Amino acid sequence: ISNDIAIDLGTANTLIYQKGKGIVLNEPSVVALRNKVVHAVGIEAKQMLGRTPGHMEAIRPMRDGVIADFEVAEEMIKYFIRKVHNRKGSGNPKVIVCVPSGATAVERRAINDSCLNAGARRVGLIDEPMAAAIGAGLPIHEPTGSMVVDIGGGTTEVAVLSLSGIVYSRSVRVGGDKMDEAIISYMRRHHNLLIGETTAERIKKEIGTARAPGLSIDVKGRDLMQGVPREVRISEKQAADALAEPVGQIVEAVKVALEATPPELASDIADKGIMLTGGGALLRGLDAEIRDHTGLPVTVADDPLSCVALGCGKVLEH
Ligand SMILES: Nc1ncnc2c1ncn2[C@@H]1O[C@H](COP(=O)(O)OP(=O)(O)NP(=O)(O)O)[C@@H](O)[C@H]1O
Ligand SMILES: N=C(N)SCc1ccc(Cl)cc1
Ligand SMILES: [Mg+2]
Repeated sequence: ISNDIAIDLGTANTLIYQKGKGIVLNEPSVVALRNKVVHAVGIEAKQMLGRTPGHMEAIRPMRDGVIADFEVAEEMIKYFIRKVHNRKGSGNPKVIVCVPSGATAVERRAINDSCLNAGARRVGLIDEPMAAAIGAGLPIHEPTGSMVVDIGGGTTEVAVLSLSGIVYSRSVRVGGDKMDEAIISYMRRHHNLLIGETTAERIKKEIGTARAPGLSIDVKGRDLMQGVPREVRISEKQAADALAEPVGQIVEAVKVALEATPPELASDIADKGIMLTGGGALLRGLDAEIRDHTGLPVTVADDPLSCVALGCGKVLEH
């Protein structure tokens, strides 16, 4: 049995693929500190967001394709590696870490050292868009242009790939987080109601959509003037309005990617289509929106949230 693992350190979720097993951990990238000291990591910690008492704090070491808090991140990483380490397993843990293309050497050097103090002896790195493409099952080894769009929590990465390499690759600070922000702003600018990020993220999943039809839900927030709990009903349409901008910035980046794609490679993409991954790819109607604005066929990968991890794992086994 092996202790070799691949890690996808996301702003929102962290996944770990273990050689021989598969994906063996899937927990939010949240750490809870009590007055500091590591109190809870992952699933527990996330449930505390916007609900912590005065002597506690719920943190996301990564926010927007970066590591805003390095020390808390190191603990998170260490905890997850610790949590999945198999004492009956071999040593010399080989560790592949997924990393964005907009990744500074500062962020890399830290990621690396963090694994070494966690028990890693060797540490390899792999590009997120590559890991995503592989996980989604694209023929990134063949002589054909394959375009992948990994919409995550803090960033979206659009990349064209072929011959085991990257033809084009760009990262934009837009994703789920900003999609949540947009909903929070909409509720504030149109219903004078303040809502939390948890409530926002739930609205996104329950009625969020890139395009209006309709369907509706009840939002539990607070009225700004009299500062007391109130709830307003919101519709699929209203939801689309809130999300128009962040959705638009995704579509744009997808176009910019194409304009920068040589004619031959661009055709291969129009044949099979564009592949969306990441949790942001689960936003209803997003694939359809991109499809319309680009004219190209769009397909949502299977288990979008796991593509990067599964792509990293495939490499770990070869
Ligand atoms: N059904 C859904 N509809 C809309 N958004 C969703 C849905 N499910 C998950 N998300 C969002 O997907 C985002 C995280 O997806 P994820 O692919 O895990 O990104 P990440 O890898 O964790 N972080 P990063 O890649 O660095 O941007 C979160 O913002 C979620 O809110
Ligand atoms: N998974 C992503 N592409 S965003 C978070 C991140 C992960 C690693 C490093 Cl070094 C920086 C930011
Ligand atoms: Mg990601």
